[PDB]
Amino acid sequence: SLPTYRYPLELDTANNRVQVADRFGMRTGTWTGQLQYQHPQLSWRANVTLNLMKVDDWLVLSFSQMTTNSIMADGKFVINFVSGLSSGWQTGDTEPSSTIDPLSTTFAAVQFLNNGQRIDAFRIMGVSEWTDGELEIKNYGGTYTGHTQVYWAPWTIMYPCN
Amino acid sequence: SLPTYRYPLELDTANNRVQVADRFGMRTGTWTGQLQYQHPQLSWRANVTLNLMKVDDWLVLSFSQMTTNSIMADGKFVINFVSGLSSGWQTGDTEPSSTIDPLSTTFAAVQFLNNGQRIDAFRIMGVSEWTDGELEIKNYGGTYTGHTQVYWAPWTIMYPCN
Amino acid sequence: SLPTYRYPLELDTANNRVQVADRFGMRTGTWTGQLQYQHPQLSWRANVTLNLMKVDDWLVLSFSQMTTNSIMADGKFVINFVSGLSSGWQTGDTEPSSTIDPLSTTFAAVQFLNNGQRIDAFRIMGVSEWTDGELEIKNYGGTYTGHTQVYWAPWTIMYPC
Ligand SMILES: [Cl-]
Ligand SMILES: [Cl-]
Ligand SMILES: [Cl-]
Ligand SMILES: [Mg+2]
Ligand SMILES: [Mg+2]
Ligand SMILES: [Mg+2]
Repeated sequence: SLPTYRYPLELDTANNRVQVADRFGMRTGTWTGQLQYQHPQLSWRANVTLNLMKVDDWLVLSFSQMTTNSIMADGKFVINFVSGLSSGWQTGDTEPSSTIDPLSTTFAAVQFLNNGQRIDAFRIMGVSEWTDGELEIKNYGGTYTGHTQVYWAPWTIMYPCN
Repeated sequence: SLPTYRYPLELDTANNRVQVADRFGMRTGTWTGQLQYQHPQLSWRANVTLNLMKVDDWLVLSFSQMTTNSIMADGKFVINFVSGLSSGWQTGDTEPSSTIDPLSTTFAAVQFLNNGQRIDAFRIMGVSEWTDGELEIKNYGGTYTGHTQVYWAPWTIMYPCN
Repeated sequence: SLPTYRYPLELDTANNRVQVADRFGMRTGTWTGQLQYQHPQLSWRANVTLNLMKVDDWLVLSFSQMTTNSIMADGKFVINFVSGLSSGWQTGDTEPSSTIDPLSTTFAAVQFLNNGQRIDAFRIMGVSEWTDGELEIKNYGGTYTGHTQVYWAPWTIMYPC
């Protein structure tokens, strides 16, 4: 008896052809919410919109340029996927497929604004944890100087998500 | 009636076995051309050879070490895939599978040369656009100093390409 | 006559359903051994544990924070997968699927310790070669200062495997 096929595999009945679904290589969405920065001496919330892309067994988060308040030498960022996901996306779709820490690391290019001067620097960001829809991205450090505001260039980060 | 299979799925007729093609996990090539740097105050073309690799639904570009003329604080790099691709590759094979911007970001390690002195720095590069075979990689910034020449360490960048 | 299926494809006989194996999207392991640093003027070995993850046709190496001896402006790191792999993993499972150099590059955030002072900097790391179980990660450079010790923040690197 002929088998059925489980996603990403699918049967195209018009041509009687088994294939990998086109959505598997690319599924887009957006998340609109508040990016939370957390540190014992400083915490804030900034309104952001991220582009999302599921590519095979990976989830890619794409940040456009942003201006945020000042940050400490290290700290953590939290994205709450409980609300804000575009249609077709469920909170569970952002859950990592492993509990290894870090799952992924990337660098974000920033300018620290101090007085009137812009100081180019970097921030190392690690996907560290997911708990009931809340994704934790730890900022371990990077180059630092005293500042009043942060200009973040665009950046992407991805993690295994199946 | 028995179905047919669409790439990356294939039927190995010798053993009557359905499998994912071996080329899906790795398909190599090269691109030989001129890397274009663009900025309103400074533009140039540098002869380069890139190694390419299609890994699942991703395209990886691999740059070897290079020496280029000086650059501005920000600007853009253009790779014209209209010509220069090795055999088996078509221009269309480099097209991203989404219009999200940035699709991907990476850091390139550089040394800025300022008459004898080598100044270590970084450049953030973002895959930004593809138009009729021309790939645009924006350089948002990074650390900077006045210089006459740039020594680029090797780097890779990848983007969803299905 | 009905075909058979080669991994990652599999037939779930209970439901007569063809699927991609769940392990294909994620297979974990660990490697315990000595990370080797090599340079003509300075060489050392440091005891480390890495987390590994096979994700589709990629292998991800995940480093936790570490403190190592000093390093030169450039040099190379060698991970010997001949021993130390957790159960279910063979040395051959870490072999890259191409000889292109670099296969992948990433940045590691560090602090260079110069007797009391911590200097934030970066290191560019490239997956460069694999020879009989020995993976070579070249450190092309990055920002640098004279130092006595290195504090490395956690980092991941991956390559087609
Ligand atoms: Cl859900
Ligand atoms: Cl074409
Ligand atoms: Cl083996
Ligand atoms: Mg402030
Ligand atoms: Mg010049
Ligand atoms: Mg020492």
